[PDB]
Amino acid sequence: APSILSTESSIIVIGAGTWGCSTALHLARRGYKDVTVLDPHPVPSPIAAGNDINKIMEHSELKDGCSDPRSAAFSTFTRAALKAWKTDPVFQPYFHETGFIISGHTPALIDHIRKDEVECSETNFVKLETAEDFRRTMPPGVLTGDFPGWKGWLHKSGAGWIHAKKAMISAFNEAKRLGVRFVTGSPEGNVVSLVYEDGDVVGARTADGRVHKAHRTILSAGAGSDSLLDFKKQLRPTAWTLCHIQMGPEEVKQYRNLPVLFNIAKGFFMEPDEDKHELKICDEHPGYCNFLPDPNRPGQEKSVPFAKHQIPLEAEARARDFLHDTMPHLADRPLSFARICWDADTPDRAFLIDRHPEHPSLLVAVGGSGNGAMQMPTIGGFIADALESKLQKEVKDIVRWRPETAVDRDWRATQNRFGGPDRIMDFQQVGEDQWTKIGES
Ligand SMILES: Cc1cc2nc3c(=O)[nH]c(=O)nc-3n(C[C@H](O)[C@H](O)[C@H](O)COP(=O)(O)OP(=O)(O)OC[C@H]3O[C@@H](n4cnc5c(N)ncnc54)[C@H](O)[C@@H]3O)c2cc1C
Repeated sequence: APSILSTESSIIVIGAGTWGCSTALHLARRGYKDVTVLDPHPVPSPIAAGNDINKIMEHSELKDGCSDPRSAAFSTFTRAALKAWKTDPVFQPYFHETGFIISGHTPALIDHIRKDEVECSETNFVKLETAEDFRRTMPPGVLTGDFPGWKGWLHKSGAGWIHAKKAMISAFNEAKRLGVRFVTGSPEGNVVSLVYEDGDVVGARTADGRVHKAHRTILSAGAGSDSLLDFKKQLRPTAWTLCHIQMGPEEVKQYRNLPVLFNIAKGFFMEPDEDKHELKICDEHPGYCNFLPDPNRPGQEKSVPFAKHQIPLEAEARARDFLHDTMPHLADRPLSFARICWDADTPDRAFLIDRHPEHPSLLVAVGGSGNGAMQMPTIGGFIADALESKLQKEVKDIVRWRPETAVDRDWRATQNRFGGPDRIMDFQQVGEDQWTKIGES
């Protein structure tokens, strides 16, 4: 039914974010001559979850008795990703293999980590038992806290952090040098609808009323994808929170080459960025939704993203609680920046990358599920493979279109996340005066 795919086939990519820029770059490398990317914002988009001074990268090989099909698929994604972060000239300068510490501060959290993470991994970890053990993982003056009740595990190699924002820009620049066209801005790149003819997708319509036609359309608009196609509940747009503290010009010099410090029920931080010397803290929790009436499902809810360069005050407080335990000397410092950041969870938090069974010219590439940024170097390769009907067997069935897994989906499932109230939160229940007020009077 669909037109025969060739390198001369016109291709539209909706969304110039983490996955879209990667897909554009891979398509261009494969020789596709007519690729156009649409985005309501210029790269890097302010609403792209990948637009972040840092994200965590981690790869684990699993012991045999822990390798179900879904986790084997994920290891396949991250194995490929890790290799590319270390080699692809477009991405290599932005990966910092500083290691990764996973930890918890109650017996139940520690046991969950030991049983379900550490003992399933082929990684050899260093066990951190005491506050002193924690502090010694970083240079003097960095970690100063008492880590009360904390125990953890340090993974030295195959993990660290990536400069997601610069790597995205790097992928964008290279896609462009290789001939990809980017229509980025509003209304010209703001897609409001897919375009249908004969029951197939033939392109995209933007908010200026222009119709963009293509032989293939790739939907990779992150959380925003959920309003451009009926995903049959397969996506839950969900938001996490970050804030930055601005480090001083002398103090920042100790904060170099730091392993990621992650408490699965409190949060994490990464080292200050090279440009602004800002230290980022994410407070860990199951996520905020923004539950509004589903326009197509009477009596049902649907989480709808919105952009804000503030975070709820309760999130800031969780971030400072994390700081009190680890770096109390910073716990009262003013925030220089904060924002909410949107991704979308599938029901099993595996990716969703597949051609649409009812519209063969449409490829969806969505469902980052909290783990999509570290995939940036290689995800466009899997996505391109899917477009070319050769997505490899280790992953293709795990990431397929699977609406049957989302029937009567419970939006308030915590989906293996912890922290804060240990429940899914709702922005509709956050008071208008209950946000940070960075940059205001
Ligand atoms: C706080 C937070 C921390 C995270 N930490 C990590 C981590 O440490 N490691 C990790 O691997 N992952 C992490 N993630 C997840 C990761 O950021 C996402 O999975 C990944 O960036 C998603 O990539 P994406 O391309 O699907 O979406 P995005 O990067 O959000 O890009 C989507 C793009 O689509 C565009 N768009 C939107 N709407 C429309 C429209 N109508 N038309 C056209 N275009 C459009 C947007 O402007 C945007 O540029 C984190 C996520 C959050 C929220």
